[PDB]
Amino acid sequence: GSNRRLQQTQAQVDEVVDIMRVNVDKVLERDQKLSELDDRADALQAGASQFETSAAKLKRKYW
Amino acid sequence: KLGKLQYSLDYDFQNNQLLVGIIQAAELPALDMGGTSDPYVKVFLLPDKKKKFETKVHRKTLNPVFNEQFTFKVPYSELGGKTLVMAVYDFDRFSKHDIIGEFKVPMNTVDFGHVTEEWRDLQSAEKEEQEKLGDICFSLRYVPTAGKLTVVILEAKNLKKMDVGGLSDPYVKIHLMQNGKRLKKKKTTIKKNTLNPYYNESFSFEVPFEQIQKVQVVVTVLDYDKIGKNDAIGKVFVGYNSTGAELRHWSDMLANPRRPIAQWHTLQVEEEVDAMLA
Amino acid sequence: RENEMDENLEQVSGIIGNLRHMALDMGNEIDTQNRQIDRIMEKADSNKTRIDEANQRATKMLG
Amino acid sequence: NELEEMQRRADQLADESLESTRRMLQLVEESKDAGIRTLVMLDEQGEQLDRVEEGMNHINQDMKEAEKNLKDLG
Amino acid sequence: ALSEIETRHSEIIKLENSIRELHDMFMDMAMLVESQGEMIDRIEYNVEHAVDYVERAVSDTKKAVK
Ligand SMILES: [Ca+2]
Ligand SMILES: [Ca+2]
Ligand SMILES: [Ca+2]
Ligand SMILES: [Ca+2]
Ligand SMILES: [Ca+2]
Ligand SMILES: [Ca+2]
Repeated sequence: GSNRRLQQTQAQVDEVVDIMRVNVDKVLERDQKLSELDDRADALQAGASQFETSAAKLKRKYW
Repeated sequence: KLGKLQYSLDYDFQNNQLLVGIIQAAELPALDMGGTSDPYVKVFLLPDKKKKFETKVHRKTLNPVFNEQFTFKVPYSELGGKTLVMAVYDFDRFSKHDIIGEFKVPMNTVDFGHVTEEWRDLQSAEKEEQEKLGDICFSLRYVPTAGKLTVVILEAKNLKKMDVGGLSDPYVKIHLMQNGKRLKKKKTTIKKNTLNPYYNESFSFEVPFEQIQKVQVVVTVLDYDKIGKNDAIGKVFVGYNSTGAELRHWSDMLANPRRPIAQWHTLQVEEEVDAMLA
Repeated sequence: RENEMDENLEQVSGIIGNLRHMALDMGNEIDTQNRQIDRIMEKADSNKTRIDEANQRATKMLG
Repeated sequence: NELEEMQRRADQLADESLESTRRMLQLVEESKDAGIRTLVMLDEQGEQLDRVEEGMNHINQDMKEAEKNLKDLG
Repeated sequence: ALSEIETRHSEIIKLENSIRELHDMFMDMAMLVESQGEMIDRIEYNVEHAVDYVERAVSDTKKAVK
């Protein structure tokens, strides 16, 4: 049909709209978790640097 | 250059038709036989695939006299998006009729209000570049440390029709070759009935960084036939002996390690691609 | 032209379907990587704890 | 009367629908490329995250060994 | 009928609007994925530096009990 093609295509379009919306929200959550992981990563390399310095001190002192 | 054509042009607003006039051509090249040519003019409208009209064949003349007129049943509103094409041919009895020269006039630039009549120097037409086969986009990712080559077949477009009365049943087969020997054969899923297939399928290979410049990756897009050996639509190859965008993408992959690079590639005929492999 | 119109509708429909497939694969990938970020962040917290405790002990061992 | 104008209105709306379909094709194509780039970037970031996780594991192993060393010194 | 062609045209334009929404959605998706990508790069940098520092500290602690 002529109108049927329009209705079908419309349906597919709206479906992809829904799915992609959900995916966008999922990417938002992903973004939150990535932010938190970024802060945790920076803090982690900081603490690792400090622990490296401390290990250097204790090595220079005890060896 | 190397020729002139006198043409007339007018639109009959009553019958809503296009009047094309073929009067005479002048200054024609001495093909085929020494002396004078045997010319005849094929005239048609673009993008119309309509039946091309042709004037009478004139025996032995570089200054032919046609004095013939043709009519094109065309709406006036639709005429603005069309272009008149006039092509001068040389008649050959035992050979292919070589085209002398053609030219095109945009109809949206023509004043159909007054009777148009003009001399126009013939132009050396462009030649179709073989046949459109299609393009295929995929990503290349290589990590020299582990020697893993990640080739993610993304998609394709404008694939040639194989199956009679149908579009295609495209699938992508990956050949990993070296020294003319087929080493690895990986293939993707089959997407039924489509000229714009989507895969997004990741593949991985073992490629040492010592032989990265001695390996060739041949990507072949084929069409699936229900019965019989599946005919090949097209293929491209990267790596050694690679050219243009292929060597470009390969070099991009090499310059970008631990990172995937997506790119499009124009498919080439199986014959020439297989030929380019030394 | 009506023909060009309907044909365009068809092409658009097909491309939309392609977009559906892409959307689905995308969604699954995003979910998997979300789980992955969760695991990575948990490991990050564990390693944060280990580094803090080991560094505390290390600095306490000074002398 | 407004018969002529009605017909021209019909052809106008027809052409409008046609160019509308054109815009549709352009838009879905741009969206398509956008989605492809999206997937590729997700592949990059994904493998990157894999490497990050492996790094985290190596860090955990090393830190456990250092923990054993500190427990030995204690 | 003008009603039929105009309602047809209406459904068409509605389809175009929906497709525009999908378009903006996809492009937005690409954008967010890019941003997340660079931030992930940053995370990876921090992680690698952490690997270095941890490795150094482990070598030092291992050598200190010797
Ligand atoms: Ca001749
Ligand atoms: Ca001849
Ligand atoms: Ca076939
Ligand atoms: Ca087939
Ligand atoms: Ca992954
Ligand atoms: Ca893993």
